[PDB]
Order: sequence, then structure tokens, then C-alpha cells
Amino acid sequence: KVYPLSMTWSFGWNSSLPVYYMREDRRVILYTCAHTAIMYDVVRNTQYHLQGHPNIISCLCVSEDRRWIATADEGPDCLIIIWDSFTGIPVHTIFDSCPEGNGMRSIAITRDSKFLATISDSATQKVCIWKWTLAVETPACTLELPKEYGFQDNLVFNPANNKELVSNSKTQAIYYCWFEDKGILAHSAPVLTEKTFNKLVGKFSQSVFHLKLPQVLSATKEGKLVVWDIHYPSSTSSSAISAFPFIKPRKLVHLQKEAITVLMTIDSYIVTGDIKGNIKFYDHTLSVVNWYSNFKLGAIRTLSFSKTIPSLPTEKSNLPTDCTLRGDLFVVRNFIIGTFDATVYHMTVDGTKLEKLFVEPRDAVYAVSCHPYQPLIAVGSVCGMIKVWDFEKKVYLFSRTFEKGLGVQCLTYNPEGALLGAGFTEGTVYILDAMSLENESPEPFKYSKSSVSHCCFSHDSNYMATADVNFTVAVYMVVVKNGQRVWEYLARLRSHQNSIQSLLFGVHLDSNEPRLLSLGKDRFLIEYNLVKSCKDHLDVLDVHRTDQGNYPTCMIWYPPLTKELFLLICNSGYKVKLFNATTKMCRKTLLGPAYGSPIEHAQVLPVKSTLELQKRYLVFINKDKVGLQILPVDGNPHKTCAIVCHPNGVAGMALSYDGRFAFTAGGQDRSVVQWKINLGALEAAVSLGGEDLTPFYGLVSGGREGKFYRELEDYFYYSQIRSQGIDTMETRQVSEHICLSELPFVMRAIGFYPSEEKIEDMFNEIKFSEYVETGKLIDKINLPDFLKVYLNHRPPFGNTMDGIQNSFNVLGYTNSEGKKAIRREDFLNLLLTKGEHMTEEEMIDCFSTLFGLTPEGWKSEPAATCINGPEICLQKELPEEITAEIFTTEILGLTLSDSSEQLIQ
Amino acid sequence: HTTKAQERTRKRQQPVKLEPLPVLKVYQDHKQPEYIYEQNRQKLMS
Amino acid sequence: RLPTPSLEMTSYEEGEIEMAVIYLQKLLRGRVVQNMMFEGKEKRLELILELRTSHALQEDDKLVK
Repeated sequence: KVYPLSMTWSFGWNSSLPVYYMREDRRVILYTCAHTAIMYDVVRNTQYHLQGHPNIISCLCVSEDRRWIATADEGPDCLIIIWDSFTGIPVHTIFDSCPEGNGMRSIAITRDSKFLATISDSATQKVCIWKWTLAVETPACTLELPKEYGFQDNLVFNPANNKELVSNSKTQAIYYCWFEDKGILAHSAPVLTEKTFNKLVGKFSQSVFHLKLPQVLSATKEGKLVVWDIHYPSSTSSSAISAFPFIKPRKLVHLQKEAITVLMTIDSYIVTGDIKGNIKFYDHTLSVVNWYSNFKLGAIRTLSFSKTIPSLPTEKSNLPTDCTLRGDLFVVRNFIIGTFDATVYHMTVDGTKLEKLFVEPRDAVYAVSCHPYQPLIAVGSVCGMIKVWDFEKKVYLFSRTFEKGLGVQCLTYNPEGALLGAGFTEGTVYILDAMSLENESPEPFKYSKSSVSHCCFSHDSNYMATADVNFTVAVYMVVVKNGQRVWEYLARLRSHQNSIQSLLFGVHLDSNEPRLLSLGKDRFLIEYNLVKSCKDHLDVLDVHRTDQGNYPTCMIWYPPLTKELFLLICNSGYKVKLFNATTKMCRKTLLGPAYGSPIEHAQVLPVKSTLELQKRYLVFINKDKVGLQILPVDGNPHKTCAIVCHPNGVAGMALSYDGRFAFTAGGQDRSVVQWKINLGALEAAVSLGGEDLTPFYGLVSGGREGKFYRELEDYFYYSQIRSQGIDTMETRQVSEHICLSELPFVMRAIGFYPSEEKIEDMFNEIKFSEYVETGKLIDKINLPDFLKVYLNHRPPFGNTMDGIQNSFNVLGYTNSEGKKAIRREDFLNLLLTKGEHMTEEEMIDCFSTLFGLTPEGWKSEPAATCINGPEICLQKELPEEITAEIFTTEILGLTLSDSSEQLIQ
Repeated sequence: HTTKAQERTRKRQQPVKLEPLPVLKVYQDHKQPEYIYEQNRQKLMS
Repeated sequence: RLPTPSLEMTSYEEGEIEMAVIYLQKLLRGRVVQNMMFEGKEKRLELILELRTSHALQEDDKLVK
């Protein structure tokens, strides 16, 4: 009944998802937006919402009375979900309709309102009918169809029937009738060819039941209509198979040159709409009634007609000349129009205005930037559009249409908000006027030659920088002349050996001065000395390697919480790390949010006051989810939440500068959504985890009594003996602590395998973490903190095969069995020479130990009789071809079975 | 789980005590069908 | 003018190869060392158990002890 992350906004919708008209008087209209379905009232200026699906919403149809709305989603696990318009918080559902079926790719509901009928996405498609007025949760009747008909993606119900449906693909059309007393659904899908008319007919789009005659209509891209008649069992057939009603292609006629694709029929008119901005109404004779045409309007994909049957004024009225021999009054319902290019309009029934509504991004979507002091947010498409909203007002305001065919993706404000900037996929960069979106530079800057991938301003307005997908950096600077500021190019440099993952500006308050910082996938981090940089010479002076076995993804300033200062970075290991504002060395190991995928990007909520200085919050997105974190991080699951959005992928972040709201832009969903947050709900969730070790104990299997936990605790004592030495004549003594050299031993002893580099990292972490407060190195570590280190450093589950497989797959040939495999001497030599080096005698000792040729423990009694045996054992123990299967049989008696999650918050 | 080398130590620790009464062992083997067929083989070799 | 020089890693694939090798080396060293520790813990287990009888590790000392 309350949530941390609630949704209520939609910007944009996919124009291929057909609109309907519901409540007329107030103007409230229905559109689908990714996995969500939405109602919006123009005059109240408020949205109403239908709450999600397991996948993107695939298809919908509204009852004729606009009381009922039905919807489906694509992908697995699909649900068919039906709704009452005027409760506005309704429910109805069909569970589990199809196991494999990838959601229902077309679906109609009876105007009769008794039945629902559906077409599944599947390699062979399903047809099923559903008595939705009953709480039925299984198909009443079923058929599956040859592939030859193709994707079937239009379906309609017959207003003159209860047991007839039509469907077509691009390339086949189908008639259906359901014999419920027989329990049989029958189909026919006859094949058209040129022979029927010796004429071109080509591809066709939609099919519909005629107004009054035993007929089925099909509309063509060819400018033509096709019509069929149905034939029903002749009486002599009734004694036999009574071959279910057959469809015959009586007639073809050409109605216009231009492509038609829309067809719907209203109150004994037919209505047809075109690729190029002409919409026509007809009487069942196919007689011509006055059309609507040539507005700034095209490829009309959404037609819909009002619930209101028109009352009839005639004393003063505006009606058009019908084209009858006389030409009479003509009064449609009100009706809705919308284009291909996502342009939404309502018509006054009397024609006196063609009124347009919201207008929205055509195609694919990329993430939005907020003004830092004003309730303004800027949205941009790939195509031709950047536009700004006041997200409190929900009002569409200033926008500029951009030059044709340039792709655009990156957007930024400068820290003042006075400037806006955008990045264009064809080698192109603009600076923009945070008012008029004038091209500030008389020409844009077009120095690079492929897609941007980041842009950012310095704290100084005078400097801006971008990344490009060629892994090349570029920087931008202001020059002061004549009392003017002008913007000017600054010089490119290639500094990353893999895809760039973040780009950042930095301040030297130490000198009130600007800094430039870049995150690559190459595990390398760099800073550039702007103040020494010069033309054709970005001054590169600092490279760090910052990840291992993995790669980083995001870079931001950590907020000030400390004397020290940090950058925050995240990696494919689900790890987060802090690096030092001077040395960029590491000391923090964190476990990222468990939620399904690694973090893609994070942004930090703004500060008003000391009250925020007392309480800081971090926002992040992953592949498919958006989530919140309270600082400091410690990997506690209760400390974090994440929620699912546009679940074919999310691609950027933006935050309301008041600190109330966040906005997510998807991609192919063409949709942007606002999110409204309760922090106290997360404080409550934190309280669910309790305090002290309780969360971390909960992370250990069996917590404080699990046999694992006791097994670990012994190693603390055993390693304490090792630190004392096994041989001593004194009293034994132990207390609270192990000495850091033992810590790698204990960590391995539990079952996690840090590299030498990881060891160095952890020793740095322990030494330095206390350092700045104490002034001191410290080297006695206590169990509770060691446990925290393990829990952060460990693989985010049990140890996994996957990296082993990947390593063999890189190193090995595919063998006779194709298995990725390594030859024994090559394998040995590589293990000595490469990676981290091994001494030959060291490696031989290791193998002899693993095979168990030595005496055990290697820590009290001598051995040297053994080692000569291992020389021959290197041949005799190791097979000539080695594989992950063999190597894991040698290393592992542990069957490292797979983890599970579903209960975890 | 991770306990291989212990097998070797135990393997040597395994005791060595012999067949407690060898005549019994011999007599049992003489009733073995395979041995009886071996004696038949010895008849065939003649 | 020409793009600038690179600053070079000779190949990312060398990073792939070396990290794979490090992965194997890690698993070998870890297994060897863990076997050492678990074995030693067996012999000492009697000693270890009596030590725990005497006094306990800080967390389980603080509650349990």
C-alpha cells in the first residue's frame, strides 16, 4: 500500500501499438507504453494507469462499449489481462495461457462481449477462444496452423456474429468459425494468385467483416480492396463431413494508387486510411463519402471512434458536402487519428478543428538531462527531436527539431543550467542555448567521425569534453576575446584500448582548476592534465589498472563524507570500489546490489542543506532495473532495493534537482518515465534487517551455528597457532585477532581464491582504512571485520564453473571431442611463464600435493624423499590432453551446486 | 569435499592380518566353478 | 590531421590470456593451501577444541562466551 519506488508518468508511446478512444465528453484516451497501459485525460491533465506485465505489452483491444479493456504482453510467461475502464483500478486475468507461446501477437474481443480470442506468437501459431465472462483459465477450443500462412498479426471479431473471426498475415488471410456444440474450431486459408484477375495484388494488411453481407474484406498495400464470400454446408453435405464454411475470393477492385493500411467500420460506414494522409468514409456499396486529407498528417496508424453516439444539431452546423447525387448532411461519431510518426490528434466531429495532442519521439530513445535549479527536464530522440518539459506542470514546452537524419543520444546541462549540450552519432557535437536551443557555435563542432558516447562539462563553464565509440577522447574550451566568450575546438587523443564506460571532469580546489577523467573497459583509468595539455596534445600523465578478471562500468565522484576523498567505480563482478582523489589507489571492496545484473550507471541525489549532508542517497540503473542505495555501502541486501523498467533494456538516468524525483529513458520502447520515491520506506526496509552482524550473519548459511560458520572459526584459531608457531613450550595464547599474512591463508582455507593482487589490495584496505583517523598502520584484524571482507570479496554466490570454462575456451584448442583442451607440457609451461609466474619446483610441489604424493600438511615433518617421484608423476599423473572437466575433478570434490534467489528482497 | 591425502595414510594404516585358517581358503577355491572348469581344461590339454 | 598516437596495451587479448592463466594459478594455489590448512586443522582439532573451551573468538566470545 506504499512503496519506495512508484511510477506515475509516461512520455511517448510506440505508434505501432494501436490507440483506442474511450470517454468522449472529457476526452480520455488509451495508449500502451512498453509493459504498461495508460489512460490520460486531456482537460483534467492527469494520467490513469494499468499496472504492468511480465513483458512488453504486445496487443490490446477495448470493448465496443469502452467499459472493458483487454491486453497481452510478448515474451515468455505472458498473461492476458482485462480491465474495467471506469473502476480505473480493475482486475481480471488469464494465468498461464501458454507455456512456450511468446505472448499473444494479435487479439480481439467480442463486441457481443461474451468471448475473447487470441493469436499466439509461436513458430506455429495458436488460435484459442475464451469465455472471459466466466473465470475461465484454460482454452475453450484450440487450433494450431501451418507456418505457411505467416505472422497472422491482425485479428477482428464480427459484429453480426458470435462464432466468426477473421485474421490475416502480410501474405495469407484466414476465415474462422467455431462450432461449440461440436466443440470444433474450423479454419480455411486459401491462396490467392495472379490467375484470379491476371493482376498485381501483392501484400495485404487488414481484414474485416462487412456491414450487411456474407462477406469478408481485405485491404491491400497495392491500393486495392479484396472481398470474399462465405459458403455454408449444403444440405446434402450435412449427412457427411459438412465441410466447414468455405471462403471464395469473389472480387478485386483498385481504389487509389497510394498504399492503404487501416480499415474499420462504423455504424454502417466503412472507413479507410492511407500511408500519405487521406482518410475516407464509405457506405457498404463502397460509395464515396467525403474524406479528410492533406493536413500535416500522414501514415495514419491509429483510427478510433467515440463511445458517444452523436446527438444531432442542425439549426446551425458545419457539416461537409457528401458526394451523393444530392449530397446530404453527414455526422460521424467523433474519431481519433494518429500517424506513423507518433503524432496524436483529436478531431471535432463537425470538422471545424483538427486538434493535435501531445507529440512524442518517433523511434528510439536516449536519456534526459535536468536543469540544476529549475523544474525543467530535456528529452531527446535518436531522430530530429530534443524537447523540454516542466515535470511538475507535466506541460510540453519548448523544443527544437534537429537537422534531418542526424542520430542523437548524448545530452548534458552545464552545472549552472545556463547551457545545454548534445551529442550526435554522426561525428557531430552541438552546444545549445539552454533557452532557445540556438546553435550557439555558428557551426556545430564536427571534428570526430563516429558516435559520441559521453559528454560532460567541467565545473568551469569554459570547458566541455566528449567521448566517442572509437575509444577516442575530445575536449572543448572557451576563448575570451574582444569582451566576448566564444567556444572553440580542443584537441583529440586516443587513450583507451576498449569501449569507454564513463567520462568525468574533476576539480583541483587545491588550485581552483579543472581536471578530466575517463573510465575504459580496458581495466585502465586515466587522468589528463588540462593545464599542461595543448594543441594536438592532450596531456596524458596517469594510467592505473583498476580491475582484475573483470572490468569497470561506471565512474562518479563519491560524495564528501570524510577527510579523504574518493571516486566510486563499479564492475562486472558486482563489486564497487573507492579510489583516492590523489593517488587513485584503492581501499574499499563492496558487493553491489544483488538484483540480477551488474550496475550500468548511477547518479546522486542533490543537496539542499546540512540535512542532506547528514543523509545521502545513491540512485543506480542496471540492464533492466532501477534501484536506490543509502550511504555508506556495505552490501547489506536490506540496504538496497531495485525495480523493473522497460524490460527490454534501460539506458540512462536523470534526477529532479529538488531531490524528489528520478526519470528513466529506455531505448527501443520509445518511452520515458518519471519515478517518485519514498526514502522512509527504505529506512523501514533497513529496519527489517535489524542491526550489528544480523544481516551479515543472515548472509552466512546457518548464520551463527551453521557447520560452515564453525568450520571457519576453527581456521581463525589454527592460523593463530600458525602465527605463534606450532612448536612452543609456553602456554598457548590466542585472542580476537589474526596477523594479516595469515588472512590470505584463512581466506583460501574457507574456499575463496584471491590473486596476489587481491591480497595486496586487501592489505592496503586494512592498513589504510583506519589510517587517517588514527594516523597509524594497524595489522590486528578481528573476526567481524574479516567476515565483512570475505562477504564483499567473495564471488557473489558459490564459486562457479564459468570462469574456468572461459579460461579453457581462450587458452585451448577444441579437441577431437571439440572440448576446449590444452596439451600437458604446453599447459605446464604456460602456467609457469604467463599470468603470475611460478617457479618450476613450486609448481611441481603444488601438483605433488594435489595428487597427494607428499606427506600431508607440509608444516611439521619432512618430505624430501618425495619430490623425485613428482618428476615422473608430471607425465604419469597428468593426461596428455587436459580439460576443464579433468582439472575440476582434480581441484574439486565440492560439487558447487547452483544458488537460488527468489525469496531475497 | 577436500580430503584426498588422508586416503593414502589410511591405506597404509589398513591392517595386514591373514586368512585365519588357510586350509579352509584352499578348500573353498577348489569348489569354485571356474577352478573346476580349469581342471577340465587341464583334462583337455592331455 | 592524423588521429593522435595510441597509448598502447599490445592487445586486450593478452589481458584475456594472462587473466585466464591467473585464474588457473589462483585455483591451484588456493586448493593447495586450503588442503594444507584443513589437514592441519584435523590434527590440531583436539587442541583447537580445547582452546575454544578456554576462550572464544570476539563475536562468539561477546555473545556466546
